[PDB]
Amino acid sequence: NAGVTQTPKFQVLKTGQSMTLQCSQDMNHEYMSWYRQDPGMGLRLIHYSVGAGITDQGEVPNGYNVSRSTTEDFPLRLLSAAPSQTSVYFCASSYSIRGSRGEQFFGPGTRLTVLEDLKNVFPPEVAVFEPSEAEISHTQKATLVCLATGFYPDHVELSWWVNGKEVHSGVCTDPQPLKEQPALNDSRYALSSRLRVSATFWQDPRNHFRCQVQFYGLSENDEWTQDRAKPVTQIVSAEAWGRAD
Amino acid sequence: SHSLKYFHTSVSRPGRGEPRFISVGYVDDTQFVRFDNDASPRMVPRAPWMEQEGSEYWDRETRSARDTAQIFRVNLRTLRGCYNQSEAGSHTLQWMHGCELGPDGRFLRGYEQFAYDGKDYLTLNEDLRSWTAVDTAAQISEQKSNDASEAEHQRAYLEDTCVEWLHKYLEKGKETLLHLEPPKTHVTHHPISDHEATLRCWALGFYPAEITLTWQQDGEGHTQDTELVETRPAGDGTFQKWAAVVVPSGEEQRYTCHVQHEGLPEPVTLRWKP
Amino acid sequence: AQEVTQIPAALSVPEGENLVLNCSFTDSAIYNLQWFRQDPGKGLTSLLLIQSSQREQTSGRLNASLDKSSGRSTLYIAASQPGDSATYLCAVTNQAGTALIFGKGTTLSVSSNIQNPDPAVYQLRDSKSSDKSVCLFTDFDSQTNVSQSKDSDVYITDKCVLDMRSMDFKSNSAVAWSNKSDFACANAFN
Amino acid sequence: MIQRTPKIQVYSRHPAENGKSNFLNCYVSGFHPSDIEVDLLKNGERIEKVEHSDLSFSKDWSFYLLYYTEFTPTEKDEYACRVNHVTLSQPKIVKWDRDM
Amino acid sequence: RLPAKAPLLGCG
Repeated sequence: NAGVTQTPKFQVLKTGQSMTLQCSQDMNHEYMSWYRQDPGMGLRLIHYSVGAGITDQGEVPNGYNVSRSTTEDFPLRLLSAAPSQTSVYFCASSYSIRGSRGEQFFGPGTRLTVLEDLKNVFPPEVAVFEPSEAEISHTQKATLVCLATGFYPDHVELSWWVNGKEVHSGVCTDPQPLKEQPALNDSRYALSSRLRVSATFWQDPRNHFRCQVQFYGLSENDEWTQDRAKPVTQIVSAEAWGRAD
Repeated sequence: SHSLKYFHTSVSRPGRGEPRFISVGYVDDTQFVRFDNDASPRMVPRAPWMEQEGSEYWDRETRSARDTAQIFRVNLRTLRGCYNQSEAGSHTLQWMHGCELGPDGRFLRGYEQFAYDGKDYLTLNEDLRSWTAVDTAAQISEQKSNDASEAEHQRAYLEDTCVEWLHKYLEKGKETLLHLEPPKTHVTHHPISDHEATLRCWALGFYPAEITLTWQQDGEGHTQDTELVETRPAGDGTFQKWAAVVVPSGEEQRYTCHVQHEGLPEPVTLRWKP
Repeated sequence: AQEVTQIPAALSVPEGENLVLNCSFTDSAIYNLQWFRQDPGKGLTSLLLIQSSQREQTSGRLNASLDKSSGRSTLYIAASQPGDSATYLCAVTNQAGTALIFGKGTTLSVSSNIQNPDPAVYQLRDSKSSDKSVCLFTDFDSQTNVSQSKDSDVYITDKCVLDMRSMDFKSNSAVAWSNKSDFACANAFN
Repeated sequence: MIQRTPKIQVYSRHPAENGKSNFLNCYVSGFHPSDIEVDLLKNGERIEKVEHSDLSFSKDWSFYLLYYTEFTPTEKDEYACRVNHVTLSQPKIVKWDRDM
Repeated sequence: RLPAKAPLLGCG
C-alpha cells in the first residue's frame, strides 16, 4: 500500500484560475477529508466523506468543491482561485472515525500560492561559500554556506550533495526564508544552509560539494510573454571542490 | 408523564440518488418540528409556539438531521450487505428515541429502537449503557464504532439535552401543551340487520391522545367484544376515537360505555337513549 | 461545534527536561482523541490513539492521558531529546462523529546542550567569484538568541543546529550578508 | 421484510352540517413500507388544495399520515379518499360516511 | 432538540 498520495506537491495559480488537487488512497478506507494549514490558524477541515457518493462541508468549505465517485479518489477543486486560498492542503483517510482502528493517514500535502500577477515569480540564484582559514586552524572543522536569493514564491527544497550523494547529517537549513525587502508584501526570499565536515574532508581535493535548490514555479500550462525566461520548475545549484590548503 | 420523541425514516431509492430522509419531533402528542431532504431541505417549525426560534436553533437542528441522514445512508448500505439483499431493492431504516419526565419534572427514563424493513433490529437497554440485538447479528459496528461509546453519547443526550429542551418546549407552548382537553362523549345507534344493531361510543376533541373506551352489559362484570378504531387526529391538535359493540336489536339500553381520560376527574359512563 | 485548543502555541525546553503538551476540547462527547507529529514541509503522522473508555496510552517516552469529563488530554514527553523537536497536533471526533477537528498545534523546540561553547565569527568567500562573501556566527550557546539586523541592507538568518555524528559533535550557526562593501563580519552580530 | 396494508379512516373535524364550513380528514395508518399515494375526491374528481401531516410511525413501526382539506359538506356532494400502496392490486376508494 | 450523533449499525 502507497497510503495517501497527493499531486501536485507545489502549484502557482493566477487569481480566477480553476485547479483540482488530486488525492487517492489504496487502503479501501471509507473516511477521507481535506484540511488547509495556515500560520497561527492550524489545520482546518474544508470538506469530508464518510463513504463513496457521500460528502459534507467542514469548518471552511466556501470556495472549494469535492467529489467521491470512488473509494480510492477524493479530488478537491478550487472553482476560482483567490489569494486567501494560498495554503498547504492535506488529504487524510482512516478505516473508521469512531472505532479502535481510528488511525488517520495524511498525504504529503500540496503547497498552493495564488497570485494577482505571475510577473513577480523568480527562480533562486545559488552560491556556495568556502570555509574560513581561521575556522579550520581554530576548530579543525570546515563549514560551507549555501545561499539561495531572489526566489518567489517561497517554493524551494534545498539539499547538499557530497560526491553525488544526498547528505542527511552535518547539515541544517534556516527554518524560514528572509524577505529581501521586508517592507514590500510581494518581497522575494533568501534562504541559507550550512554543511560542516572535518578540515581533513574539506582539504581532500577528490571530494565534491554541491548545494541544490529545487524551485517549483510555473507549469507548461501557464501563459508567459515577459521579456525574461519563463520562471518554470527547475534546479539551480552551486559547486565547490576540496583544496589541500 | 411528559415526553420529547423524534421519529426518523430513511428509504433507499437505488438509481434515483440518495435515500429519502424524514425526521419529526413530538412533545407528548403534539408535533413541533420536521426535516425532509426532498422538501427547503431544513428543519422547520410545525407548531405555532416554535416559529420564534432563531436561525442558530434551525441551522443546528438542520445539520443534526443532515448528519443523521448521511450516517443512515451508510447504515442502509451496511444492512443491505448484512441481509445479503440486491442493490436494486428499496429498504427502510427507522429510528425512534425519547426521554420522559416523572411527576417531579426530573428524568424518568429514556429509550431508543432501530427497525430495518419494519422489523425490530437493535434496542438501547433500559440502563442506556449497552444495546440489545432483537434480530440475530444486530449490533453497533464492532469494526467502525463502539457499543459502549455509542450508548454513552445517546445516554448523555437522553438524560441531559432531551430533558433540558423538553422543559424549554413545555414552557414555550404551555398554553396548549399543558392544557387537558376532556373528551366530548355520546353514543350513536346503527341497525345493521333485523336482529342486530351497532352501538358506537364517541370521544371527540380530546388531548392528550391516551384514552380508554370499554363497553359493559348490565348484569355482566366482564367487558364485551369491542370494535376499536385507531385513535385519529382531528387536525386542530385534538384526537377522536370510537368503540363499537354489536348487540341484539331492542336490547341497546342494557349496555354502558365507560370513558377514562386524564382530563376527566372520574371515569364517565354513557347509556344510549332512544 | 467541537473546539480544540493547544497550550502553549510554542515551547522551548533544554534537552533532558520533562515537558507536557496540553490539549483541551469543549464537547466531551468524543469517540477518540489522537496526537500527531508534523516535521517541517511534511504531513502529519499519528503518535497515539486514546479511545473514549481509555485513560492513558504509552509509546516510549510519550505518555498521553485522557479525561473526557474535564475535556483534557496531556502528552507527557519524559527526558526530551533534540529529535523530539516538531509540531504536535491534537485531534478529536467532531460533534457528528464523521471527521476529526484539530487544535492549532504546539511547536516544540528541544534545544541541544552545547557542552563547551566557543563563540566565533568567520568570513566565507564565494567558490565562483572573489569580492562576494558571507559572515558565519558559529559554536555559540543554544540559549544565545540571534538579533535582527536593524540596517535593512544587512540580512541576518535565525540559528540552526547541525549534528556531526561522525565526531559526536553539535554546533549552532547563523549567517549574515550585505551588498555594501562598508560592512565587516566583526560586530555584524549583536 | 414485512408488508402491512393501509387502514383508511375518512371523517370530518366537526360533526357534519350541510352548508357549514368544516375539514375533511383521510387518516391512513398501519402501513409499511412508507411509499403511498393519497388523494381526496369531490364527486370522483381529485381535490387540489389538499395538505398532509409529516410521515411518522407507531410502536409497531407502521406509518401514519393525515391528508386533509377545508370543505363545506352538502346534500349533493360525495367525498372519498383514494389510497394506492404496494400491498393493493388496485387503488382503494373509501367514501366519507358521516357516522364513521 | 435532536442528538448530534446517529449510531453506526453493523453485522455479526
